[PDB]
Amino acid sequence: KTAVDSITQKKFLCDRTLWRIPFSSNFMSMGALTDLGQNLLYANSAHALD
Amino acid sequence: INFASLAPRHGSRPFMGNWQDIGTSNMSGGAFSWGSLWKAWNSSTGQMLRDKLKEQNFQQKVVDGLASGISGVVDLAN
Amino acid sequence: FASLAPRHGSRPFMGNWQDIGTSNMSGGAFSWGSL
Amino acid sequence: ASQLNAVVDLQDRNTELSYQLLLDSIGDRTRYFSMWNQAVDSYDPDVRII
Amino acid sequence: IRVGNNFAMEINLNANLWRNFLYSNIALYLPDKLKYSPSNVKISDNPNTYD
Repeated sequence: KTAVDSITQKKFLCDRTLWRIPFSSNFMSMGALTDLGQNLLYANSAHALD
Repeated sequence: INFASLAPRHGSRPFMGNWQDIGTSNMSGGAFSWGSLWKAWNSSTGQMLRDKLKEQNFQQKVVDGLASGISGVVDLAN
Repeated sequence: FASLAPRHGSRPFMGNWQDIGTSNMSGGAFSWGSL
Repeated sequence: ASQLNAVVDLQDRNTELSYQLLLDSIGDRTRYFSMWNQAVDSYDPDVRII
Repeated sequence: IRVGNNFAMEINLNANLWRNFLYSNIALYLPDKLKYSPSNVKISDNPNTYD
């Protein structure tokens, strides 16, 4: 009945895991060799990543 | 040049496994079956022991080596 | 044929011919999957 | 019709044990079925193995 | 009014629980050769009885 005013904190834990960002068109796992991996621009050229 | 004689015989018929089974697995997109399904502050004793027994044993559906058990229905946990 | 089968389609639902079975403790098993 | 018995029970078989192993093989004894007293004997591992 | 701390007594809890559990569930099942016979109490001469 005499509770004091409050403020909420949210956090999450995820251990024993690796974040993944697949290099695929729709992020799905449509196979080992993703279509973007076979995309001709990435296949017949050079690029720089930042 | 026929290697059928090397295989176990299931009765007048060699036990030739499926040719479509040669391994392939990688980081993502490769999943295999048989998943990780699973001073007492609390004295209940009972369910506790029972639970420990459960913890040491197993159950699933593609465990179809041999037989499922009599009358039937086809179910999940594929 | 058989009309005594559950029909999940116009086509009947029938299992494999080879369905009749055995296991002896033996290890005369220790054999593989349904797949 | 004919008094010939159809059960020829030697004393070399151990039918109880065979049924126990068959029950283990087909199903999983960990579950309990009160109809046939299907309650496999077991021990607390922290008692057997200290 | 109490001067100084209050009177109190100490006991280890987890040790006591563990000791009870161990003593019962192991000691009461050792082979009878390690066990002995009590004093001033009648006991069955048959080793196979519950008594």
